[PDB]
Amino acid sequence: QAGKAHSEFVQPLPFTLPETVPLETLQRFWAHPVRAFFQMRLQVNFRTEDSEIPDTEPFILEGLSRYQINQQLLNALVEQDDAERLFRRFRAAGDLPYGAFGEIFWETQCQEMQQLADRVIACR
Amino acid sequence: AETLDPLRLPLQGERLIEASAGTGKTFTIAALYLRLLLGLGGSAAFPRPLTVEELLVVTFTEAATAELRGRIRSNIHELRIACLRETTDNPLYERLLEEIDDKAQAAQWLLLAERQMDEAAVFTIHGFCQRMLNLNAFESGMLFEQQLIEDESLLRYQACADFWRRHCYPLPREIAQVVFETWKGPQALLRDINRYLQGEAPVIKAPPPDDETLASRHAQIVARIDTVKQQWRDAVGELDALIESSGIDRRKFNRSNQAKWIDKISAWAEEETNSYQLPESLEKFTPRHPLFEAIDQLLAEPLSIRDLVITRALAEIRETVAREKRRRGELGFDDMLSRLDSALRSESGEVLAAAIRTRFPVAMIDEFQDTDPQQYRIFRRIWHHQPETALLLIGDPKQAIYAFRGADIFTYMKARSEVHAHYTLDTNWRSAPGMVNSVNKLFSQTDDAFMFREIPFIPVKSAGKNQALRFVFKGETQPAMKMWLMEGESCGVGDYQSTMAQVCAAQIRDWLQAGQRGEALLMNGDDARPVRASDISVLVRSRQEAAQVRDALTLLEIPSVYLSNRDSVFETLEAQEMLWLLQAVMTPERENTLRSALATSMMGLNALDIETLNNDEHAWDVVVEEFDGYRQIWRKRGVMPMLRALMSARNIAENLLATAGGERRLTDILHISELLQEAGTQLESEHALVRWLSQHILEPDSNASSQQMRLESDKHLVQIVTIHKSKGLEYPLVWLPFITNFRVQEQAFYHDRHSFEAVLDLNAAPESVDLAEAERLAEDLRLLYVALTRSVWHCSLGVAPLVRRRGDKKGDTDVHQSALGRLLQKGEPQDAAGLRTCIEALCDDDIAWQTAQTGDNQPWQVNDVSTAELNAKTLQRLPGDNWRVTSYSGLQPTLTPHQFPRGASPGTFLHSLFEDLDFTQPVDPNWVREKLELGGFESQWEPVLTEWITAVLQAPLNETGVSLSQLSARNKQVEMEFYLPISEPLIASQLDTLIRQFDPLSAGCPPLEFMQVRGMLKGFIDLVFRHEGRYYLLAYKSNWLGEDSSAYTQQAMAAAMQAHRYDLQYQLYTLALHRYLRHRIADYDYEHHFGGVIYLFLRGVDKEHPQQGIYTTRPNAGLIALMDEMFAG
DNA sequence: TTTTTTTTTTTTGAGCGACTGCACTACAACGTTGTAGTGCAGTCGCTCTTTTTT
Repeated sequence: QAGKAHSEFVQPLPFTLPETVPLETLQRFWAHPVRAFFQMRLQVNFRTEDSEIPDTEPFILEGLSRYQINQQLLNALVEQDDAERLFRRFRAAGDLPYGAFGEIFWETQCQEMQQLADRVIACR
Repeated sequence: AETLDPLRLPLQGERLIEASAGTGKTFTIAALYLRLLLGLGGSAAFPRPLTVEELLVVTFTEAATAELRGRIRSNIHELRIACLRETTDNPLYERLLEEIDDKAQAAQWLLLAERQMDEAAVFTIHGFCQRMLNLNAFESGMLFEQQLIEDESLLRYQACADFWRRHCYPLPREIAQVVFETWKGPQALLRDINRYLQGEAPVIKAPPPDDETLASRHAQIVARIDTVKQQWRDAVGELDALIESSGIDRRKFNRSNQAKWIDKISAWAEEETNSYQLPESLEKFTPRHPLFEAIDQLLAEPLSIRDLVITRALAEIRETVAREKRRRGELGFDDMLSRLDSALRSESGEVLAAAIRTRFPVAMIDEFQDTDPQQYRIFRRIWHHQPETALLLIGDPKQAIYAFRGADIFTYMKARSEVHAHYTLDTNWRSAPGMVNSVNKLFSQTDDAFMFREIPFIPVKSAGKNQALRFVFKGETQPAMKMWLMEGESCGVGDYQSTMAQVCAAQIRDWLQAGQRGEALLMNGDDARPVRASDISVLVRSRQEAAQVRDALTLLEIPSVYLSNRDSVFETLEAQEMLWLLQAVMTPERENTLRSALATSMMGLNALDIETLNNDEHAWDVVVEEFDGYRQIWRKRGVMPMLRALMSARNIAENLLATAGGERRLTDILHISELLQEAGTQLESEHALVRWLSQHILEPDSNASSQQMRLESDKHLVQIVTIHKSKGLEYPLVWLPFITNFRVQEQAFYHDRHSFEAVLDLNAAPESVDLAEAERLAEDLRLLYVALTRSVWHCSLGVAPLVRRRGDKKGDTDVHQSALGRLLQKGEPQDAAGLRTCIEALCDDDIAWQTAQTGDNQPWQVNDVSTAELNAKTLQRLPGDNWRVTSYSGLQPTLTPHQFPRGASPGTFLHSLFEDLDFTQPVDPNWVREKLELGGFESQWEPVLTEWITAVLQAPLNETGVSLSQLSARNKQVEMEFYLPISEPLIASQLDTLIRQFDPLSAGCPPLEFMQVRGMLKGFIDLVFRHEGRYYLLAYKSNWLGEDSSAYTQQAMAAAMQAHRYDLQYQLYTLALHRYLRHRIADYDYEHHFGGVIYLFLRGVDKEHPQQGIYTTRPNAGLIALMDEMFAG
């Protein structure tokens, strides 16, 4: 029991503010200040391993895939494009459930994105 | 009922022993085991004494079986000693010795029982079922070898996905809309039916017919809706009912809402305004037309497709799982019970049951509350009413808390109705008499407190030796049960939990603050003990309230442990840190992974250290060099040597032990290292272990080996333990903050009160919901009795007027819906003042109450002490000299033999061909073809190979011209194995000079370097043969890759001997042959008997060249004696 | 048959049930006005146990 304990990670570092600080640096700072202190000052980025391949086809839509589908549907309905063409495009890649359940998911997501677009393109 | 004496129990027929909580059940089992072994009882005894391999003891928990086996072995040894001495120190052993007349035969039987204790028939349920399936496999129909699987959820989810594929994919839109409204996917269906897929399949009340599909039910409901729509369209446009004060005049607008409702029948959900068109609701707010009655008949039953899909899933998924496990040949835990029940269900298996009556004519079944109906059906099939066989069901209906696992109290009620005799244990040896009187006072307020007729409660009696147990405070003697009534009218769930957790933490810190000064004590008679942190234990039921208690207790500087923590070690941050460290070790060239691994909490560096490491290139170079050394250790020695060198060079273990709260992190790191070493031996590649660690991080599945262990044992901690994990344990002081929290069962899965069978009601009938809520309340009362009967000195309760209903102030509270309030309020709904008066009504010397006080003064005092000096011993010398038994290798046209493939396997094939073939007989081509078939070579090579073999056999290898055909079977000896001793350290400089002094081939050949070899030397000589009274040696070398022409002359063979260093091998062969001929033949001379050593190169033997292929050498006859003197000493 | 490099995250609870505000009519007290019951809409708590069998 004759060892030194773990000292604190927080230490006062010397830093001089440069002349030209871009807006992207301020946006990356104010998105996450501790992450911008870690991965840019001391260049420590904790790189996690990628996710494994799932064993079955997607029966439901949740997470990043649902968010990307909603983002592309909102970018399509903001120009008043054909929702059925994007439905066939997402169904041809297998990202949608097979048969009627993918149609029901696309219909409810189209209803939600149309409710959002009726407020978005009202003042565009 | 009657009291149970272990020396007066009649062991005939079926007996039912009800051992209460805290009673000596394991002692009564050991007493009955000794009674069955010695054959005691007189008229109530067994007709014959039985051996150890005839007494069958069945207990569910494996640790309980191991403890019972050890206790029975100790009891057998103690009774053998007491019978040899005719005296003992135990009164039950005294009566056991008084019951027997003979001592020598009993001592011999106890000695034979001690020697046959390893073959005792004390198994579990599944172990006994597997043993009976493997023993009598013919009448049952079981395979001899099968593979048990631990997890069955993967195949169950696969079969559920297959059912959802083959049932939900071809449905049209109008049916798939309702299917999507019922469940989002197969995961919700599996989550619904997972409590019915495992265990015994329940009987569905009113099942659908086998020919009704989803489309027929959909068309039936569509027609039922369309009939009501037609009856609304026909009787529209009229209003004849009287307008009431409750009935507003906007109902015509609701009729307008029903006017736009009838457009298509593509939907499934009707409007709520039909609830306004009910005659039973309009009369309560005059309806004469039957359209309102047809609407009420439509809303009488819910229009749902759910029950048919659930029935098809329960019919398909279990069958697919059983078919897949029959195809793969695997087995499960319940599959042994199902196979034994199906074997006893058959006609021949009854005779198999007679074989079981031949195997064990007795049965003592412990823990009968945890009995499946298949187990009781088996035990009724074997041991119902046959003579000379006894059945002893030792259990407790007040402890049946494993209904979630598969147990059922209705099976115990059927067993109690079937058997005739009942026995109970009166004495309780665990708790103080105050707690015993509190338990007997709380549970005997009303009649049938467990709400069932077949579960009666009896007042237990306390022990005479523990009647002086007192938990004393600074003021006076604290009572046994202290119901802390939380004050207020109505409170929520989280606020009540927070307030009772704060009150419990305040009581814990008051007991610890007064316990360290000698004020709060545990007194046994006159002996006293201060209350440490390990004495107080909080009994919770869920994980969320356990975390609430731990957070409310760690705020007051009180450490607490969670005994029911089953979380995996791979889900913590230390597993990710070890993964980053292994990725930095495997790839130390890229600085990004090394920088991400160095900044972890395992290394423990400041930001200034990381900045100076990024600035200084030489320190990063040293880090990369030491990580390359770690990679070299990891590639040569393994996982744990690399981890130990990393923890010793960086000294991170001492830094984690110096840091407060880092010992649990160090134990997690050590367990992760042990698991990585256990998984690294089964994997060959180095990246495969990293992928396995990342997968086990991504897989939070809980195995028995991959769970978190206890961090420390020396430091006393407050042990939080759930009620199911506290069954059979013992705690001095017990706090129950959330004993009033209850949860209402929603699903309708009950048991019939007459047939005692599992009835699953897929329709929402209120009678099934009430019958399930009654069983839920009985389970909550059994959990209350389990949680109450674990305290020894003092128990504290948290009472509050908890309201599960969403209304805040409704004038009544839901404590009568809980288990504690059913005994406090006598099963009657009351208020908070009524609950307080019911609490204050049952006030005795053991039962008191106090209000909940919110307040904190100071957390605690550490009162640490110094550590004495300690040192480690150091080894003075080397552990061992270089002793190793080694060999010579340790000290170092289109078809032609030149076109033969050169390798080790063809060399060994030609060596085996020359070993197995006889030299006198001519070579047969079909034998060469069969040998090439056995070896696996090409068949076209065979007719050239045999003539080449005869060309080898026709070529003589001697200085006189002696062929191999002249050697008889007694003269030849193939593959002589010799061991040669050497007691001196073999110096290469003293040996190579002695070789070069006499051997002429050592002119070149710079000397090889080898360590000092002391010990034995192995050798395998190919052939030794005598001829005309002279011995000769023959070896085979057949690699010969670099020669295809006739260039293998004596110069090329001498160059090959100098390059491959076969001179030392031939010299050791000459030394071994000289020692062999000296040991075997008396009057032996080296010059007279030995003739020389012949080396036979197989690919160099030609028909026209007799000298090519053979190499004859004779030593100088002076090197052998000096080498023998060197090897001897 | 030869060969070229690359550093950016993003998302995620909703149905059940109560509280209160606003409107709207029904009915009795003083044609009109005050009291009471009901319905629609915005806003807010809450909540989803326990474990071990070779």
